This record gives sequence, structure tokens and C-alpha cells, in this order.
Amino acid sequence: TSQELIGNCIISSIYETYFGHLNERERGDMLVILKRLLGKFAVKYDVNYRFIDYLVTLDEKMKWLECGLDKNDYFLENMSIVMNSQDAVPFLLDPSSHMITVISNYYGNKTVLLSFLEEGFVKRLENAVRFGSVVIIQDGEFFDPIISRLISREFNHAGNRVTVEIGDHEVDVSGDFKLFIHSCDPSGDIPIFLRSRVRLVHFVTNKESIETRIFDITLTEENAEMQRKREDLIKLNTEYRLKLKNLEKRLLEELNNSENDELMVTLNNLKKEAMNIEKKLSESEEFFPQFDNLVEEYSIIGKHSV
Amino acid sequence: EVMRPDIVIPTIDTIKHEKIFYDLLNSKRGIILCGPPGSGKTMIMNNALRNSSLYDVVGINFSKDTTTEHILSALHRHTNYVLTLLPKSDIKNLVLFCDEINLPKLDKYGSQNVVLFLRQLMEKQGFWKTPENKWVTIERIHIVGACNPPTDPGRIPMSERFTRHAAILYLGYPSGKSLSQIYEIYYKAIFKLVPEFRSYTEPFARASVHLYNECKARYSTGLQSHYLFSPRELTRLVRGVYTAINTGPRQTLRSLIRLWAYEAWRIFADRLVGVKEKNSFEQLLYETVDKYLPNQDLGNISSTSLLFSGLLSLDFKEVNKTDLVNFIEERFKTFCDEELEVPMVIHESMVDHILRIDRALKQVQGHMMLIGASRTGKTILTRFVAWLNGLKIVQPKIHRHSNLSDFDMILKKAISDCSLKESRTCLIIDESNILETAFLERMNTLLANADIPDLFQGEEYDKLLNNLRNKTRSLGLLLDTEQELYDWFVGEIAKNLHVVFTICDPTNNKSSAMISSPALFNRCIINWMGDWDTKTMSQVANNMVDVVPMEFTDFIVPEVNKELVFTEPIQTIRDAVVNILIHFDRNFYQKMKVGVNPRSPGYFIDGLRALVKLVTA
Amino acid sequence: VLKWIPRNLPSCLINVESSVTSVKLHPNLPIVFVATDHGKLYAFDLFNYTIPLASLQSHTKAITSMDVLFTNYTNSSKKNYLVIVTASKDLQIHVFKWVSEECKFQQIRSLLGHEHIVSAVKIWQKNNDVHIASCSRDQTVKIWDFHNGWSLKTFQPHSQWVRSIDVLGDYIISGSHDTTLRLTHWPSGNGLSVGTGHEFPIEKVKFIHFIEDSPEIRFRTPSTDRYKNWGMQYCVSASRDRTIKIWEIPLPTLMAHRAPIPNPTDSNFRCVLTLKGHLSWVRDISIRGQYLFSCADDKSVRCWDLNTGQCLHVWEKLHTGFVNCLDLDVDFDSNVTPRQMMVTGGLDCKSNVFMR
Amino acid sequence: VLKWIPRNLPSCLINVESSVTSVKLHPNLPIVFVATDHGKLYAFDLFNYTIPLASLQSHTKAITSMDVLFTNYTNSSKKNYLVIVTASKDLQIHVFKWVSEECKFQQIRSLLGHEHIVSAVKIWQKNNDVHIASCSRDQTVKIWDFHNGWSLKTFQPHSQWVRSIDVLGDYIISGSHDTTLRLTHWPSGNGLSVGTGHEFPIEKVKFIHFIEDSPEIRFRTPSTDRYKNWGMQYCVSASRDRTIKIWEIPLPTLMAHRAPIPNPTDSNFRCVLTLKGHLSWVRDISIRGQYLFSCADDKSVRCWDLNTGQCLHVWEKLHTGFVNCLDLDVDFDSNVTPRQMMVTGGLDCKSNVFMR
Ligand SMILES: Nc1ncnc2c1ncn2[C@@H]1O[C@H](COP(=O)(O)OP(=O)(O)O)[C@@H](O)[C@H]1O
Ligand SMILES: Nc1ncnc2c1ncn2[C@@H]1O[C@H](COP(=O)(O)OP(=O)(O)O)[C@@H](O)[C@H]1O
Ligand SMILES: [Mg+2]
Repeated sequence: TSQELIGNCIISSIYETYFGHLNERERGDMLVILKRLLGKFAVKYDVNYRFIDYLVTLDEKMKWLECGLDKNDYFLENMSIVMNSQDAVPFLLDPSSHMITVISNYYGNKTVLLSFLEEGFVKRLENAVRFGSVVIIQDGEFFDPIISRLISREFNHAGNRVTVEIGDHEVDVSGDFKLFIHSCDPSGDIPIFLRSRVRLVHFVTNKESIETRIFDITLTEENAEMQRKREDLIKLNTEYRLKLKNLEKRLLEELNNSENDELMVTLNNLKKEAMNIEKKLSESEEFFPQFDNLVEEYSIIGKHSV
Repeated sequence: EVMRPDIVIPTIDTIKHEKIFYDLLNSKRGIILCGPPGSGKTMIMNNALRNSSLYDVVGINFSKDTTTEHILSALHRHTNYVLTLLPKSDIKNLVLFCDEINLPKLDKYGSQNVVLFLRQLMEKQGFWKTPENKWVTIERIHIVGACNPPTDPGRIPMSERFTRHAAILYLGYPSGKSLSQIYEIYYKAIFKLVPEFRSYTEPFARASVHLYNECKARYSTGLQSHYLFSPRELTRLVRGVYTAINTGPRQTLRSLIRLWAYEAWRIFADRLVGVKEKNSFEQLLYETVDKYLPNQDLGNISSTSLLFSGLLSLDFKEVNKTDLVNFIEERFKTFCDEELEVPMVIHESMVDHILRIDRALKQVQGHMMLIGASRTGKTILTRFVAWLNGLKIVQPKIHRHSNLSDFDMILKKAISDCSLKESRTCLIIDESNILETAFLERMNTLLANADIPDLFQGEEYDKLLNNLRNKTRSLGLLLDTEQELYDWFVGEIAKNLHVVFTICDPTNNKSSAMISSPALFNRCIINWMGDWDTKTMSQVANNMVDVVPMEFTDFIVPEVNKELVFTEPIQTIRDAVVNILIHFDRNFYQKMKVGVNPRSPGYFIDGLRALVKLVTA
Repeated sequence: VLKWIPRNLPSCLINVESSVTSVKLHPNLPIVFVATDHGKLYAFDLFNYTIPLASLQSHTKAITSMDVLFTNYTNSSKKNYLVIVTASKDLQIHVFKWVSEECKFQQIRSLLGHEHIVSAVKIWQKNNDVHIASCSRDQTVKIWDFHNGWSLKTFQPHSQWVRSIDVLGDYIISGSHDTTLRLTHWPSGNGLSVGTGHEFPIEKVKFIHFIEDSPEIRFRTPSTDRYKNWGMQYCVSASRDRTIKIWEIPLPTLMAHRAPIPNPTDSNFRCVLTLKGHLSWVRDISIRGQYLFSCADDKSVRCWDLNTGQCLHVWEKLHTGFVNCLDLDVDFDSNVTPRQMMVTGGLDCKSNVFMR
Repeated sequence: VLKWIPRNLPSCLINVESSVTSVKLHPNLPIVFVATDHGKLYAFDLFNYTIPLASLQSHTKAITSMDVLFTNYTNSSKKNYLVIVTASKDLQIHVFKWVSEECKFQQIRSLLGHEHIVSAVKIWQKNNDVHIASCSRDQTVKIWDFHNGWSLKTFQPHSQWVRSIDVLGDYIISGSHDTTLRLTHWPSGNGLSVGTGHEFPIEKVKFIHFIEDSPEIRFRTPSTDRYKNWGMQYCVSASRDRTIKIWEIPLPTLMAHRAPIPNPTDSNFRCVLTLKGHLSWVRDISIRGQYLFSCADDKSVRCWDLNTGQCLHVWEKLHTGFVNCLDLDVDFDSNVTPRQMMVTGGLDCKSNVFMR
């Protein structure tokens, strides 16, 4: 697993930036191109790599699902791209504008809504950035160049406090502040200055996404038991891994020094957990090709639908 | 003397045209000049009028927004009303200068007004006054004009009803002999400074003329809309060579050739776009040096290898690469400590561009425009070079809810700070800061002329004159006439105001209109930031991935084709990562159908930062 | 004996892990104090320069300036010792005491009150009272009482942020980032006069004191009885325009037992002599006897003559990188012995000492 | 100048979280580097040893030995920086760069290709090239480029696992579990002569250079003109016999501009002096001045003479367990100043530092 760390890490990083504004088809095409490039220069990478399985852990995945995001894989990838950009402010492009509720659920009452069409915009924005509350901006196609410093992050380190110049007077910021931009028009004109400096993410629904959602629907309706079994076994495997790590930490802390019944019970629990892990792996090895059979079974319906 | 803009070189063509111009102007006949933008119609016009004892000169410059009030104000300064209009001089007649007659716009119903005013003046021999409705007689005031052909994007053709009453002349580009003689005179004048190389005047002039001819013949308007070479570029080349030799060290022949090559690089090929075009330019330089200056022991004439700096010493001389890089590094560290901080990485292309922008900024009335993709480091480079030279940055904070009032008040405050308070300012102009064409024509007025007369009228004009008189009495200069105060003010403004233009997407309609403006294209040096070549990307990636542990696995060197390796030949896994990222970026920008649009490299930098952070974790 | 000139090569080389900012000399024993950019403060022996005597990390950022004074107390109750203050970019200045017996730094106290980074600090004694003055980026040229530890008089002489100061008696002149100089009266705070003529930010400006016995000096000898009763005649400047200018400080409307008053017709500085030849910003200057010792960012330290006004000697390529600060010994004070040494500090993490 | 014995009381008592395996010294700054058994590499400065400056996980198994060299590039294109290389049982040879400005480690690259425990690593610099030499327990001595990272030349010089490496000039002596130590050139990789006379594995061997003007040194003066032209005469070897043998390399058949050939009659080293009177295993031997320094496993370190060869000062109760390492400053290279401070290691999770 360490022979392929450099290959698997570069694919995640290159996925966060370049592939924000693409649908499923050219995303897969560029992933094929990237894999060919990595194989050309002899840099090893995981053949069974999945972006969700590499970055989106179970806890944050459940947190995003309970907030209100759709169960589509593409929306999960875009959500992960949006909330893993510490340096570049993300751009939200969704006609449905549903994700405002998702961000409000994620940040609780700290979510404060601002719009570029307002009139008391600059005062409340500078008050919020002085407080450090999270700010979400609507109607991004009418960009106001008064926040160009916030977009470019061109602060200066005046003393021990982070210092920025917005508008006509000096304002101070704090580390807790985060900014988001939400837009509604897919064809709305965007300035190049903002476009090349923000993480442009497209929350839309294309024909390939139509095919994916139809495959999801027919999978969750025709055979719901197998999908529920897959979700249950994945969650059980994650829970078993966490329990194995906790039991290993306890066993090492109890038996690394210098035995008693507690150490023997810990060893028995570790043996049982290892046997359970082996049984779960053996069971999961006979369940993955069923999904290949299903996707070979339910693609003509996708072609008809498109 | 070559710095002064009144100096002309008499050849056969200019004296022939002066003779026939005197013949036409004596004939009580209207005169119209029409030639290419590099013909020097204004030069020959000024030389003919200002050196004749039978005629005078009046200053009128037509623009898109021009009414008869400007003409009335201009004629009021030189003429008088007795109702016959009579010039002040009773011997020398008055010649009405009207340059760029094609520049005023048509009305809402397909007609132009000021050209009909000129038609009435030179046809009905007078005009009707508006406020008192009185007829005016004119007896000895003629009208002259000089405008480009209307086939270019931005000149509106005037009707035949005006051109019927005026004679028309065509002033084509001078032949090789005339240019050779003129620049022979210029090079003898410039070599009078250093007499040790006076025998090389003819090969230098021949090389410059041949280089200009080849540059005009090779790169045309069809490839790029801003490839409008002209003899004005040769004049600017000579001026640059003079301001380089004057502030230079003891001069040798090899250093002379290097100085000429660097000046040619920074005056002729800084507007090129394609890589193969730059290769053709360097081939042209090699061929010209081989043909006309057979000198041995001459080094590389690449753009990076021609580094002339005034920063490292008291005089303009060539400096080594490593010392210049270290000096720029430490100066940029001090600048980002004192001012806004940006994680900037040092590369040779930015060194070349910072030296060329420093050369451009030190010139008198030096203005330039930057053409490059977004996040290519243009505004930060301009701020850095302005802080290096003691300039003051006046960045126009223009938002969407803005109008002409904010623009004119910003310009007025900048002009007052430049003139009254005696502080040099470096003004930046962004593409997004010019919303409507009114700002564009305001910039046209500010750059083509030396000031904006629209800003100072009425009480503003009176308080401007009062402040100018106060400053003149403060400095103890014997100036009393309003004309002396005004032209001293515009001289101070032209001496203490350098403006730069930042353009992101030149393919866009607004950028195309701005670069197609004739008043801004000729007076500003066209600098093409362009896209990053593979070497610059490789250097940036190598300097950004060195801070992270990368080699931790057994790596087998992969044998790939020569053209597939952009970094220095592969030996480590870091070079493999850099080459993979560059190949991905090129393929991705190829498959997004960007066309000939510039490619923003911010994706590369963001990917590198995310890569190093994630691999560290 | 006052016309000593360092030889063409350094006597010894001192290695410091980071960029050297400020260097000062112990006025009684050959000990060199060196500040860093990582925040460390060092101390070295001149006869044994292999390893430092002691080091101490008191600030989280770089030290900008430092000076050394050996106190003199008339009463026998107090003990004479040494005071070191290191103005640093971490918003604070600290006071240290040299321990002769243990050869170990002992921090006395720390002052506060600046709203931005401090760039220069100077110390002096008038009559059995030690005062510390500092200038910072908030334009507040502050003063302090060493025994009390409290602020006394804070004033702002300039719009842009002041950079360097110098103090003598009750008069303080200060360079600033607005390329202008200005005297300010230390007890009152009124701006007596202003100076203009440079075209770049001011780096370092210090006084030109009087001297008792000399063959002839054209820049330190007082002219008339008014100057003799005043005490200050000329001042010297060093800015980023690669020039060193010697100025004449104008007379105020002085009154006996009263504060100085500015002269409406004579409140402007007068440029006397200009110098040029440095290839970059003149970082720091020093005056001893009749010779002007100055540095630059051209990896060199130049020696200038006050009378004839040209560079008598040049020390080119003294450091791989920039040169930061120099130091000599105070010659106008009888308490301090003007020894024959001069020490430099470069940006290339090396410190050179010139002796004999 | 080169005869400064440390004092009885050690200057610093550095606390380490685990047992110390190897210690090297910075050649320009008073900063000591400590390698632990867990693989931690510590950045300790002497004047305040309570807190580590930096500590990164180099390897995961036990680090065996390390060397520190200060790079010296004759071209201004490359800025000189420190290089720290570590070897362990993890089949890895990690290389670190120490930046003094940020006082933290920075891994450059790791060298791979060995198949067993790497024992010793030494650095040496050419005019513009840097090379890394290493040896595993698989009887393989390798050559690693600093920047390329490839393996240039490998060979098998012994029939048992090797534990000692020295590279000075273009030769190498490797002491295995067998007594056999051999000299092999780099361009050819051919053994010349074999050493015998110890009844246990040889742990550490280093050469002895030609010292400068010295009054009465005995084992460093050039004996014959041909030996002086060759440039290296003597050697010092360890053993588990509680003794140290100083050897003598016979001259090989040296021919101009070609790889030389060994001598059949002179294919064996000569024993000059035996260092008897020791009480345990001798781990590390390093040489400086008139005094040869060695470390004892029996809770002590002994430094004996070179001219007369007996005790002058014996250090006891420094560490309660087995002393592992020590580092005399190299007085043999003009690029480094031989300052007066010592450092010793041990197995008691501590390291003692001597200063002056
Ligand atoms: N006969 C000539 N003598 C000297 N310089 C000339 C001559 N003809 C052209 N030039 C140069 O060509 C340039 C033409 O500039 P300009 O008069 O502004 O062109 P235009 O009149 O077409 O706008 C001038 O800078 C001038 O130096
Ligand atoms: N090597 C580089 N060269 C140029 N720009 C860079 C480089 N690395 C990063 N940048 C980015 O470029 C930005 C500055 O570019 P700028 O001149 O403001 O672009 P624009 O001219 O489009 O406004 C910085 O915010 C920085 O993030
Ligand atoms: Mg023209």
C-alpha cells in the first residue's frame, strides 16, 4: 500500500481542482487519460481506486447525507470538492439552489445569507468578517469587485493579526471566517478574474447523470435487499475496523509492558475480530461481481432513456 | 536632441511634400492627408507649419465626442472678431489643423456634425453664430486634415460632400533609402557620444531598416490584429538605444551589439504571441547580425540571456543571471514584508518581464499594456516594479454600482497629486475597470493628449489656475500668462504620470476594441505576457515540490520519447511527477476546446499546492 | 590615534545561523553582540570567536535594532552595569543586563505600547537618569524611563511610518518612510523643523556631535557662539536613493528658561554636501573622527571622508549577500574609549570583525 | 590550540526519550543532532536543551549510524546547505536537509536497494560532486549519488556481515564480523590487502589524514615521500577484544591514469602499536590533535595519547549503561573550523555535551 501512495495521492489532488466543472462522461475520460499518463511514466497507483473511498470517510458521508444532499455519487464528489478547499473559495452553480439548506444544516445557526443585489451589503459583510461568521453569497454572476481582496486572499500580516483592506476603510478578519458563492444561472456570465481564482463546481443534471440516476432508481427498486446489504456490510466493515483499532490500542497498552485474564480476554477478542474480518472479506468477495452483472443488465434502459 | 519630439530629418520626400503642400495651401484650396498610421503625417505637418513664416499652427485634436465648442475655443485664442473673423497675426495666415477627421462619430440618423461644420467653413466661407444669429466672414483661414483610411475597425467614413471641397494626398511609407538616410543621421548623432565606434553608423542603420522591413513582411495583421508595425517603432528603438547608452558604462562593440539586440527584443518582439513566431524573430536577429555585423565572440541572443539592468549598479549595463535572481528574491521578500504578501515563486520569465517593465517605467511619458491570461502575475509585478522605483500605486476601486462621476473624481485626484503635490504615480487599468466606452474615450483623451480639459472647467478651471500660480510663486518662477501655467502643468503631468493597462482576455470584444484603439496602441508599448511555456512550468513545479518528502519507493527510470519530456532529462520521481502534471494540463486544455484563447495557469498552481499538502498529510 | 583605518581583510569571521540584523560592541571589553532574524540574540568573544558565550531567545520574530550603553552612576549605592535593548517585530521591546561574573544574559523587564512593529531604539543618559526612546510603524515615536518603566511622551511627527531616530540632549531627529526628515523637541514634542530633498524611504539618520581637539574639521567644528551655546550643528542622512546627504539643522526661536519655538522663515533644513557611489540602499552609517563609514546592499562597505568628500577606500564583496549594519566606538564621550575596531553584519548569515 | 581537554563536569546533560544510537555535530553552528533507537532524529541546541527544536520520524526500526557534512559548492548558482543522512534496519537510507532559518528538518530523498540491515554511512565532497557510501550486513558496499539517487558501484569485500565504513580520498576500509578489513578503490572495486589480528568483530575504522604544522606528533607525519604523495598512511581499528590496533597500509602498485593492482608480498597490513589497557567493547574511535578519543561500553569513555600511548584523563560515571557514540570535530579540513566542544552518547536515554 505504500508503493502506490504517490500515485493515489496525486489523483485525488488533481481531481479537486481540474474536474470541478465537468459531468460524468468527460470526468471518466480524463480519469482514463490520467491513468494512462501515470502508467506511461511508471508511477504505481491503486487499480481499485475510488475518490469517495479515499477521501469521503463514513462519518462525513453520513453528515452530508443527513444535511439534505442527494444520494448521487456525483453530488457527493462535488460536495467533497467544495468543502475540502482551504485556500480557494468555492463557487456553487446549482439551478435548484437546494444546497443553501445543506450548508445551513452543516453550519447550524452560523450560516448568514447575503446577496449582491442588496444595499446594506458591505456593512453587514464587513461586520460578519470581523465576527468571523460564515458567509454565503447568492447571484454570483453580478460580481462586485469590492471583495477582490477576499477572493484573491491578498491579506497583509500587520502585526500579529490578519489584515485586509475592503471598500474604503480598514477592516480586520479572523480565522473562523469562511466564504461561499452560490449562483443560479448556468449560462450567467462570470468574470474571468473570479473564474480563474475560485473552485468552479457545477451542480447540474446532465444526460449521463440521467443514466446514473435511472440505474440508481432501478437498483434501489428492483433489488433493494442487495443494496441494503451492501450498505450494511460497508458500514459493518468500517465499524469493525474502528473496533479492531481500539482493541489493538487497548491490547498493546495492556500487554506491551512485561499475562492476566484481561490480556487473555483481549487476545481472544482480537482473535474473534480477526476471524470476523476474514469472514466479512470472504463474503464481500462474492458480492462485488453482482454489481457488474447488474450494470451489464441495466444499461440498455439507460441508452433508451438518453 | 533626439529626445525632443520636434526634431525631423529632411529628405527628398518630405521637402517635395512640403513644396506641394505650400502650393496647395497658397491656392486657397482645402487639403486632406490620408495615409497609413505609421506615415508620420503629423510629423511632416508640424515640420512644415512650424518652420514657415507665412503660416501658423492651431491645436485641435478630434475625438469621438467632439462638438464645435472646442473649435470655437481654439479659434478664440488666435483669432479676433471685428462681423469678420480675423487672426491676430496680420501677415501669416491661419491653417486649421484637424487630425483624425474619421474619429468623430455619426449621429443617430447616419450623419456627422463637425465635418459638416468644417464643410460650411471651407465652402460657405464663414458660419452662422448660434447665440446672436450673426453672419461671420473668414478671409484667410484655411483648413487642413489628416486621417487614416476608414477600412480599419474604428474609423467612420465621411461623406463625399465634405471631401469635394478639399484636395486629397496619399503619404505612403518611405522607401528603404529615405529610412536609411534618416536613421543614418540618427545613428551619427547617437554615436557622437562615443567616438570609438563612429565608423559603424551605416551597418547599424542598414540592420535596423532591414529588420523593420522583415518584421513588417513576416508578421501581418491577419495572424494578429495588433501587428501594426511602423517607422514609429524604429524611432522608439533609437530613443531606447540613446537612453541606454547615455546611462551606461564604458561601451564596447560586443556590448553595443548586445544593447541593440536587447532594445530590438523589447521594442519589436514583445508583442509576439506564438512560440514559433519568437523562434522566427530570433532567427531574423541571427541572420541580420551575420549579414550586417560580422562580429565574433558573441553570446546567446535569447530573451532570457539578454538581461540589462539599472538595478544592480549606478548605470544601465548587463548583469549576471544569478546575482539578479538573488537581488530580486531579497527585494521581493522585503516588499512582501512591508506590503501585501503573496506566495510568489521566482522564475526566469518573471525576471525578464520585471526588467522589461522596469525599462518601460523609467522612460519619460512611458506607458505600456500587459496582455496575458489571468493569474499570470501582472498586477503584482506592476506593484512590485512601482515600489522598486519609488512610484505610488493608484488602483481604481471601481465596482459595478459606479458611473462616470467616480472615474472622473479618481482621475482628478490622481492628476492633482501628480502635479500639485509633486509625487510620481503609477496608474493601473484593469479590463473589468472599463465598463462603458466613456471610460475608454476618457483614457484616450488622457493618453493621446497630455491632460483632460473636460475635468477643469469654470470654477474648477479657475481654482486650478490659482493653485498653479500658488505653486509657481512657491518655486519662484516668473510665469504670469495662463498659457505658460497650463502647458507647464501638462508638461509636469506628462513627466510624472505613468499608466499601465492590464488585459486578461484579449479575444474578448472589449479587449479587442481597447487594443484596436489608435490613440492607445501607438503610444503604449505592447507587452505580451501570454501563456506559460513548458520550461517556466517546470521551474515553478520544481521550486514548489522541493519542500516535501517525495522519494520513498523504488523507482525505475522510464524510457520515453524525447519530445514527451519537458523538464530536464528524467532522473528522479519528482521529474516524473512534474512531467505528468504538465502533460495532463496540456491535454486537458487541448480537450476543453479553448481555441486560441489564453490558458489560465491557476489550475496548475492550485493543483500543486493541494498535492503537496495532501502528500504531506 | 583617531585616524585609524581597518585593514583590507577581516580579522575574524563569526557564523550565525540566520540573517544578522544589528551588531553592537561592548564599550569596555572586546565582546560583540549580534542579533538574528530567527529571534535569537547572541554574544561572542573577539579573541575566541569559535563558539558563542551565550544565546537567548526572547522574541517570536526578528530583532530590528539594538544598542549598548554602559551606565555611569554618581552615587556609590548603585552598581555600574550594561544595558541591552533589542527592538523586535513581535510588538515589544526587551531590556537585558550583562552579567560579567556568569557571562549569561539576564532579562530585566519589557516595555509595551506600540501598535505595530518597532524599527529603531536609542538609549542615553542626561544626568543620573536613563531614558529609552523607540520609533515604530504606528508613527508613535515613544520615550521611556528605565527606572520607572512607564511611557512619558508619545508623539507622531510624520504621516508615513518613521524608521530611524537619534537622540542628543533634549533633541530628537527622526527619518521616516515619507522621504522627509524632521526634528522634534524631546520634552515638549513640538516640531521645530522639517527636511526635504530625498526621493526614497529613509534608512538611518544620526547626529554629528561636537569634538574638542582636531586639526581641522569642516563638518563638526561649530561656527558661531549661537551654535556653541546650542550644541548641535550638522546632521547626516542615508536613504534608499543610494545617496548620503549632510544637512544643516536650522536655529529655532530659542529663549532662556523656555521651550524652543519654530522659526517661520528658518524652519527648513538646508542641504550642505551630497555623496554618491553606493550601488544600492545605504543601510547604515557611522561617524568616528572625520571619516564616514557606511554600507549598502551592494555586498560592500565604503569609507568616506568628511572634508574632501570622496570615497578613500572600498571593501568590495565583503559578504555574499546584503550588508545590514555597522558600528564604531563613540568618540565624543570621555567615558567610552574609542578603540580601533569596527564590526559589520551581513544578510548572508556571517559576521565580520575588523581589528587593528 | 588543538589540545583542549574537556573538563570533568560535562557542560550539558541532554535528556532523550529513548536510547541514543549516534550523534553528529553541526560544523558551523552550536547545534547537536541526536539519533534515537526508535528512529527519531532530534535537533538540539546547546544553550537551551530543555526543548527540541525539531524531531521527525526518519525510519521506523533502529537507526544505526549517521554523518553530517556541510556542502560547499564553488558555483554561486547553488546555495550551500547542510545535509544529514541516516541509516537503519528499515532497508532505507534517508537524506535530510536542515534549514537554519525555519529550524526544522526537510527530507530530500531516500535511497533504496539494500537487502539487509544498513550499518554505516559516510559523506565526502568532491569539487562539485557529493557522494554517499553505505554498507549492509549482506557483505555489500555501495555508492550513492546525492542528487541522482542511483547506485554507482557495488561489490562484495568480505565473507561476513560488515559493520565499519570510512571513505577518505578514494579508498575504503570495511571491518566485518570477521577480523578481515580490506582496502578497495572506487573506480575498480578491487581488494588490495587484508588485516588480521583481532579475535572478534571490528566495529569502527577511520583513516588518519595529514595534520598541519605540529611540534612532536608521531602517527600523522609523512614517513616516506611516496607515502606523502599517495596522501594517506595510517589507520585505526576497533575490536571487541578490549583493545585498539593502529595499522599500516602497504603501498600498492600505483600506475598513472589507471586503476592500480595489489602486491602479493605486501597484501597484508602491518601492526605498529597496540592500545592495551581497556575494559570493555570499544564502539567509536575518532581522532583530533595529539589525543585519540574512544568510548567504552563499561559506563566510561577513555581518551589516550598518540605519541606515548597511555592514559592522561579517564572519564567515569558519565552514563550508567553502555556509551554508544562520540564525535570529535574534524580538524583535517580547511572548510570547517575545529572548535572546542565535545558530545558523547549512551544507552541511558541521555547524551553528555562538553563545551570548552
Ligand atoms: N522624414 C522624417 N524625419 C524624421 N523622422 C521621421 C520622418 N518620417 C517619419 N519619422 C518618424 O516616424 C514617426 C511618425 O510618428 P507620427 O508623426 O506620430 O505618425 P502619424 O503622423 O502617422 O501619427 C515619428 O516619430 C518620426 O520620428
Ligand atoms: N509563479 C506565478 N506567477 C504568476 N502568478 C502566480 C504564480 N504563482 C501564483 N500566482 C498567482 O497569481 C496571482 C497574482 O496574479 P495577478 O497579477 O493578480 O493576476 P491578474 O493580472 O489576472 O490580476 C496571485 O494571487 C497568485 O496566487
Ligand atoms: Mg497618424
